[PDB]
Amino acid sequence: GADMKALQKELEQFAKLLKQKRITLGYTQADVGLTLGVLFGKVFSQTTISRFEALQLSLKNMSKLRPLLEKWVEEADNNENLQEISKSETLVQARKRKRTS
Amino acid sequence: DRVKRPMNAFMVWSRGQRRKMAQENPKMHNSEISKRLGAEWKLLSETEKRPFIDEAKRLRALHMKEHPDYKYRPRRK
DNA sequence: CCTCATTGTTATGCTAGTGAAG
DNA sequence: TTCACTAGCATAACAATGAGG
Repeated sequence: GADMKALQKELEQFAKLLKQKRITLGYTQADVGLTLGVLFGKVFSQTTISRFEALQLSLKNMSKLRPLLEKWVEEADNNENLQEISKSETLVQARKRKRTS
Repeated sequence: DRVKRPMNAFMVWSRGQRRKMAQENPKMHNSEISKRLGAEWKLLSETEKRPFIDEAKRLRALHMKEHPDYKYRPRRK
């Protein structure tokens, strides 16, 4: 950390971006905690996630979890794109089956 | 004109059902109605709950789209 | 106004557990 | 046997809906 001002500004805007993404992907705070626990092997309670989204955590804990959340959002967005493509594919397949029936 | 918090999947399903149940048998208080609604919801399968959960997700997403600066603020007792 | 009654999401008050200084 | 922080565990608040205190 060069200075706490710019770093904490970047972190508090990253927190809003994180909340925005988790909302547009449909995860509850407990869901993010459970998935972080499952793909990194360390449990995270909904409480710590709420505190993170409220910038109510030690700056060291904020920066300690920021990379974890970045990997989590990468995997979540991959899963969302996968599900979206698969749903459209099955819809085209249903069109084929229904018109060909 | 105050912003209300978005409703989860249960509230969506219950809001759909209790209107029908009030039209069905009036003079029935929403207390017994809500007891019966929760008892019924507990018995539904995930296949049956899926669309209302997805509707609640869409509702929260649209809520943040409408009110980007919303923050749930209760009043502790 | 208010209370009820429900499940689910979110904020937070109260703990036990951890060091640090004297 | 003192103070500051840390992280869950719990549980209240509040969304809907309207009848009747």
